[PDB]
Order: sequence, then structure tokens, then C-alpha cells
Amino acid sequence: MQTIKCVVVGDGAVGKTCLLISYTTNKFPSEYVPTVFDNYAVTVMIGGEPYTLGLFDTAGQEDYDRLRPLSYPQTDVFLVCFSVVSPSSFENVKEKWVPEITHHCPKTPFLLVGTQIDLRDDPSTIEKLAKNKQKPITPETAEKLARDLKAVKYVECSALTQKGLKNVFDEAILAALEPPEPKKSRRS
Amino acid sequence: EEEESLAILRRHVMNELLDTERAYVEELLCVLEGYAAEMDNPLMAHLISTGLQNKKNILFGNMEEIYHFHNRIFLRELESCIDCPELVGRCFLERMEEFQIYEKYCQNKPRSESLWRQCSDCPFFQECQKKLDHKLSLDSYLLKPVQRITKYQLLLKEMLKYSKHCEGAEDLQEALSSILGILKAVNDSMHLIAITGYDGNLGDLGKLLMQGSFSVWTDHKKGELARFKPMQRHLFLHEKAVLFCKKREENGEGYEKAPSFSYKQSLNMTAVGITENVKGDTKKFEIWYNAREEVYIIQAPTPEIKAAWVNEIRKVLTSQLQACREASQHRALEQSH
Repeated sequence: MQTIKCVVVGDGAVGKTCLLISYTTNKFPSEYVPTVFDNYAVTVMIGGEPYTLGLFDTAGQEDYDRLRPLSYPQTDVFLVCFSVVSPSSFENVKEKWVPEITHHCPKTPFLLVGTQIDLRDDPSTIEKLAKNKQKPITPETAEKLARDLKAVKYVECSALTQKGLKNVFDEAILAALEPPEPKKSRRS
Repeated sequence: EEEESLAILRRHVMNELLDTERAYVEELLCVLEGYAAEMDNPLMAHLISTGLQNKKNILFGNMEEIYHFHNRIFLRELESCIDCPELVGRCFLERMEEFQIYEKYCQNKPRSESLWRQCSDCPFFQECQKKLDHKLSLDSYLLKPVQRITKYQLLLKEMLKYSKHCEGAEDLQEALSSILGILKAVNDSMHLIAITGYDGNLGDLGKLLMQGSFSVWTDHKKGELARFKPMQRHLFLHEKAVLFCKKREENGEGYEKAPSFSYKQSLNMTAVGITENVKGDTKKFEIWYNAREEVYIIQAPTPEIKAAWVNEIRKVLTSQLQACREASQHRALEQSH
């Protein structure tokens, strides 16, 4: 049975773990957000055939540049995450994450994933960012970065409301089924 | 009441710590018996050469030792904290040395990977997997230890968050720092073994205190240079010297993606000096040599990294002085005719 290894990378606190929990349990952790997400196997049906979507979290490894890459080998698709209400996590996408997974896995496609979109339109959040002259990242901005970094595409979601959550992973499946081609420039 | 909300949350963290600990232990055993053991099962000897069978220890590193520690010692002790989760920090402090075993495992992981790349197709594995009814490959299980050691600091930080006014908050904080300590040392050491071209024993340099990548400038006394455009170097701060290496960026066949370093030169600590502040950049500092006949302007990626380097260098310069002094007194205590 073919397996699609999907590894989720990105700064700590962008909700990598959170996003995985919500997709696999189809419900958001109300009173306690688990810290741990062990390697998980989701059976998915691709054109009548069964496949294993192997999900991998990287939470807690963000600071160790030598331990972190030990997860990269055999990856079929990367989800590069940044929170749409954290400009720094966004900055780290082009500055740290894409360069790294690109180096280790040249032929491996990756998606740009904006998270916590449910906060994007929240006074307190808008407000907090203002205190540092910052604003939430817009879909347009993110889409531009995705085109520039050669991400297969840009998708965004909310682990809390689950908006676009399912779609993030469908796109990851689609990206993983494409013939092993090197990062090609994107339209749109 | 507040005190009550925090006790609940503390229990949540304790439960997760315990559940994931069991799963971990159980998942290690499951693979040590489901794969590692099968490499000795004659009934399977027809699916595995002797060459592979002899490389079991390269594939699994010290997973068994690690399994032993958690199965016999740790899980037991964590469970002795159910009624008082705040005291779990003491479990960690009481066993800090044992966690050193993760250093060996992580250092050997890339080696195991390289091997796995070649034999992952071997029928032996597809067979063991089927018998185990695993949807994920052995490789994913071999990653577990790496993932587990890097979860403990998250769990501790989470427990400390809901334990500020508890008896044991200090121990929690100490456990958190010690674990962060080990993770740093492990990660630091992975860079050290990637150094190439060092004619000599690296262990003679003493403990590796820090390592990192920096933009370096030279400003040596008139009489490789980086006068205006910085050069890139990876520095290793050891007790007896600072090493300058260059990130080799050549893969070749098999493509060893983890960067390796080429040794360039050493600055003996006994002649090393330091300048804490450089005009125009809070993250720059200087490591000079021989009263400045050699001056390197280092730009750290952040002001915090710069501060950490400076403090570490200063501790080394301070110990060097104390040591040098205790030496002269044992020499001067020769005033006995």
C-alpha cells in the first residue's frame, strides 16, 4: 500500500501540532490543546485505491538545526506553515524553512500554509500587532511569496474553525501525486 | 477558583506526559521485537543477507538501551507523580545523566538513514511490517527517540506554566533548563562530528561550549581575509580553542544533504581576547588574537546569540585565569629551598 509522507514544518507557535490534531480528530481541543502529535496514518482513497497519508509534526525541533532534518528523508510533501497573524513566522518561511527543505529535498514539492486565519479578523490581535507597527498577512501577500519561493501553491486555514483545513491536506495529496519535478515557477 | 483551574490543567499535562510515555515505550518494544529481533529469526533468514543482519546496530543505534531506561526507570517514576504532577520536574533532575544516551542515538541517526536508503526495499522489511500490520515504515519508528527527547521540553514548559505557585516550580524550571541543555549539547555535537580535515584529536580541545554560523570580518594588523565583504564561517567554541570552519557544500552521489565543515584554523584560548561592542550593530562582537595582531568581527544572527557567545567566552577566559593562577601558586609553593 503506497504511503504519502507529509511533514509539517514552520516556526513554533504557528499551530503545527494544533492543525494536525484538528484534522485527525475532526474536532478542536476545547479545554486542553495537546502538546504531542505522534506520527499518524490516515487511510485516504485516491481514485478507488487505498493510500496511507503519513502525517508528521515537527513541534519542539524548531531550534535544533541538526535534529530537525532527521525527519526530512522520504518526504513526499511538505507543509510550510506560518501564522497569518505572526509576520515573523512569515519572514522565517523565506528566510529559514523553504531554503532548508529545498536543500534537503530538491525534488520534493511543498505548500505554503497560512494558519490562524480566524485571528486575522480579531480586534485584539489587529491591535496587538499595531503596537509594533505590524499587520496580519493578506492572502495576496502570501500568494506572492508562494509564487516567488516556487511553492506548489498557497493555502490557509483555521484549526479552530476548521475552515479550509480539509482542503490543505487534499492539496498536499495532489502535490504528492505529481511526478518528481524540480521547483518550477508558478502562474497566477 | 483559579488554583483549581491550574490543578486541572496540571493533570491534563501529566496525563499526556504519561500516555505518550507509554505509547513511546510500547512503540520502541514493538519495533525492537518486530524488526530488530526478526533479523535473527531463521524463518526470516531467507529474506535478509548476512551483510544487513550484521548492521542491525547501525540501523537501530542504541534504541534498546533507550527502551530499557524508559521501560524500567522513567515510566515508573513519572507514574509515581500522578497525584502531584508538579513534582515531575524532580523525576527529570533525578535522571539527567541517563538522558545522555540520546546523544549517541541522534549522532548515529543520519548513519542509520543512509543505510535505510539502500535496503528500505528489501523484502525483509515489507514482510516484518505486514506481520506487525503497520501502515508506517520502520523509518518512522526510528525517528521516535529524536521526537521524544524534543517533546520533553515542551511538556515541562507546559507543566511549569500551570505550576507557578506550586511547591516544585523551581525544580520544574531546573528540569526544563537541563533538558534544553541536553538538546543543545546533542545538537551542538552533531555539528562537531561533521568537521572534516582536522589533523588531530578534537577531544583535546575540551568541551564544545558553542557552535554557529556567522558573517566574519578580518581587521588584522598590517604585516583568508574578509576586509569589506564578510566571509562565512562556522565557529566552534571549545574550552581550549575557537575553531573556524567553512561549510562545505558538495553533495555528490547519495547526496549527503547534512552540511559538513572544513577545518580552517584554531585560535588558542590562552591568546584569545574579546571586545563586547562594535559600533553600528548590537549583534556584532570581536574575537581577537595575540593582543590584536588578528581581529575577527563576528556578526551573530541575533543579539541574543551574540550575548550568549560573549558570556561563554568570558566564562572560559575567567576559568583560564583561575586555572593559570592555581598553577603558579603550586609552582610558587616551592619556596621550601
